[PDB]
Amino acid sequence: DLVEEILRLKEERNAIILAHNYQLPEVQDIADFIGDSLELARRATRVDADVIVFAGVDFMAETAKILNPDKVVLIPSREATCAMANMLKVEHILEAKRKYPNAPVVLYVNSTAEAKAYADVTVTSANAVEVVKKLDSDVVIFGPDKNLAHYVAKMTGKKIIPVPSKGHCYVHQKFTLDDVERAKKLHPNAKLMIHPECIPEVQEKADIIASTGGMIKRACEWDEWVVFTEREMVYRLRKLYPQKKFYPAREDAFCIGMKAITLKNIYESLKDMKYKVEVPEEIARKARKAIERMLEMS
Ligand SMILES: N/C(=C\C(=O)O)C(=O)O
Ligand code: SF4
Repeated sequence: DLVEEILRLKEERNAIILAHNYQLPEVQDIADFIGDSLELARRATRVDADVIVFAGVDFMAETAKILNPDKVVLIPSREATCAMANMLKVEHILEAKRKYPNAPVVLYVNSTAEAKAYADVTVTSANAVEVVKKLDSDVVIFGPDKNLAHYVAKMTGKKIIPVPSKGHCYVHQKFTLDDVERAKKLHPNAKLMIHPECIPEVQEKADIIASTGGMIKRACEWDEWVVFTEREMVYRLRKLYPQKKFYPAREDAFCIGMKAITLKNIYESLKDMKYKVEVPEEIARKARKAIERMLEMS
């Protein structure tokens, strides 16, 4: 009975479980808070727990550690990684920063703490449009996702410099126009939730374009949705709105890094206090300054 033992160990450790929307259904059923990365980290800043067990990928647990340095942030598996965030290196930021020294370095939250030390302001897939448009410069260095960069470039009108060149998410890259055509034929009455990390030609056929947190907010606008993101988001939406109907655009659209977290290693995470996520004091200083600047900009 892992559920019973995890709940006991969670109490004995004075811990709180934070799970991303892409986590397995069994993981979400035992989580205290569920949402996207920045929300989960921002919800922990008002909470007294000694330990944070972050059911998510590496950069998410890092962000929680930067915003909660007084807590022990545990990751159940060091293999829970984001393939897109690891594509962006500091050699890529310093390169574009040499040719555009007046362009601010805007980095997606899906990035390493080391990369955030060179960023002037972080952004999520929910506030990227307003933050970039509120910036003083017309040139913006944006990464690592080039598909989100295209969406921000199309909404703000400012020329976006994507960094790196081929930075993208392989999960949301799976969605093609044939998946859009297949959805409209299987569910003709359903609207289309499409994540901004999808390719632009898929974005332009969406009913709404929003992050997983935005999909939850704007789900009330219709009773039937086809979800173009990680498949485990469908379970999250079904638990929140049981009266509505949700369908995955692709069942094979799954994140290996997210699936590295199971109910077993969460139990072992609380038992052995592993694996601790630490961020250099140096790096957490500048990375937090970019996050707090994002929060001051909504
Ligand atoms: N972009 C989000 C998750 C991810 O990229 O893994 C989100 O929840 O908005
Ligand atoms: S889905 Fe794409 S972006 Fe979100 S975590 Fe898995 S890999 Fe990184």
